[PDB]
Amino acid sequence: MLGLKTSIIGRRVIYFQEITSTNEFAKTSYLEEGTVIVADKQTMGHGRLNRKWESPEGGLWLSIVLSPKVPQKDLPKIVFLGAVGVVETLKEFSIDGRIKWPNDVLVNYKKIAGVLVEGKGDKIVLGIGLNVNNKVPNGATSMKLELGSEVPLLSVFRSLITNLDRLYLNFLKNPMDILNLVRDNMILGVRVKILGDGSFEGIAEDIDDFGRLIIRLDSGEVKKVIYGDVSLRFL
Amino acid sequence: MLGLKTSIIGRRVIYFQEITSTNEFAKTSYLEEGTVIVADKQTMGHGRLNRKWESPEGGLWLSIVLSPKVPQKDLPKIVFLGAVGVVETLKEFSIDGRIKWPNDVLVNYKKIAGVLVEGKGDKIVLGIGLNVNNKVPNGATSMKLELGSEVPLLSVFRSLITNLDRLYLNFLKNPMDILNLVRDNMILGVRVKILGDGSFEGIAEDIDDFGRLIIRLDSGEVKKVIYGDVSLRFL
Ligand SMILES: Nc1ncnc2c1ncn2[C@@H]1O[C@H](COP(=O)(O)OP(=O)(O)OP(=O)(O)O)[C@@H](O)[C@H]1O
Ligand SMILES: Nc1ncnc2c1ncn2[C@@H]1O[C@H](COP(=O)(O)OP(=O)(O)OP(=O)(O)O)[C@@H](O)[C@H]1O
Repeated sequence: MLGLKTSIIGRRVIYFQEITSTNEFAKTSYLEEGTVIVADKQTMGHGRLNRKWESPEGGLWLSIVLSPKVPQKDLPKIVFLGAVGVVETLKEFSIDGRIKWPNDVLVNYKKIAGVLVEGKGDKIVLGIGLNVNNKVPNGATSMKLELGSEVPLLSVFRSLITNLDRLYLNFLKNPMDILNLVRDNMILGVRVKILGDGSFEGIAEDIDDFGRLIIRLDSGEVKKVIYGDVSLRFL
Repeated sequence: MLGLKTSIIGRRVIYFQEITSTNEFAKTSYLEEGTVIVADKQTMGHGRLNRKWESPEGGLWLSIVLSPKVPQKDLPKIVFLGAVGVVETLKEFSIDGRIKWPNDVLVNYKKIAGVLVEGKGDKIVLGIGLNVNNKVPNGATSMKLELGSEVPLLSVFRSLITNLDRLYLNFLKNPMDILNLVRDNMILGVRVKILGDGSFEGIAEDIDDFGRLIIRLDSGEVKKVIYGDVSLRFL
């Protein structure tokens, strides 16, 4: 009854009034590629760092089952598809979402959405949490808070699914195209701190042909940050 | 993201852009009670009397999984919950649908909805096909045709699910109530013919405590028709 017109993402949609985690359900269940898992609220959702993620009613909490048949070298770019998809949807609603490498979207440096990719073998789950009309923790923001008014959750869902489906299909054909889109919507040219095994600071210059974040340390040294267990902090 | 507030029916909804049959998927898949299977269109929909049911885009095609903890005798009345739910929804949209015993809803004698109940194992599958904005076979009708304008399909879904959830919760406690609702919304006091072997005709007087159609033949003989494979015609 939704009348979705997408090619792969959204061929099927499983909606829950409530769920522990859409990502966990997507990973565990036998589901066909393109299947979207969405819930009014998650009781046990986590972030990329495996930290607690608030998923109250009013927000958009979903996961997409994907099985891309692309080189293993491009696989780390799936997170970007999610982030760019959100940015585009936000632009449609006249909200200036900007990407914080590698998985966050911020509005005025306030977190409005987070993306989490998980995948054992051939099955890849693209998780997305977007604050729409829900209350948010300090520092974060939402579409409602930004526009000063409620936003039809379903409209945001329809918009996002449409963008993700387009970005995904093109990605299967042109895996590099996403990098340009990320580049144009990513927070760059400012100082950041990299928190991994220890830490270092520098200018976030750009992302390379592998999606790695390029940081220029004050000594002139250039480091390439591969996304995994690493945290980025703006100074 | 749908924000359904129902208690059982609609706790989970599985949507398909295309499917062979919602009832079939609902019969063969392990699904928790109250799960709703819905699709933009069915490629192999079928009816109460095994006639191919046309399910083009624009219509409301769904199946609901139930496992009513009620006495055996009551199990057969599930079809009426569907019929009445449709009638209540139609009324909300300013349409007067009347029940053609035992599973169809008509508007000015034109078929607008069909209910099909199947029970694989101990779970019951309530199938409902409602013509909203889709093209319909000659002689049939739709909410669009009745109202003269497109009808927000999701709005009809939300309304029907709300009514069915309420009707089902009461049925679990007071399984006899549904009969009264059917009586008050069914086509009675008119001549009908029961097709098949032993075919006969008479006046459709009422339905009894088992939901059997009570027919008075001209001889004065009274026959009670079970709602199984029965094929009925208005004269
Ligand atoms: N609804 C929400 N909106 C925005 N931020 C949230 C929300 N719920 C939780 N958070 C914060 O976002 C984090 C989400 O997961 P995670 O920490 O893994 O993200 P990250 O981008 O890798 O790290 P960071 O939060 O430091 O940017 C939580 O640790 C929490 O501090
Ligand atoms: N979407 C639809 N809207 C209206 N009528 C339909 C639709 N799809 C199929 N039909 C027709 O409606 C008929 C009625 O339902 P069914 O197939 O379950 O058996 P039936 O014996 O014809 O029932 P009835 O006595 O109520 O007409 C079908 O036989 C078919 O000709």
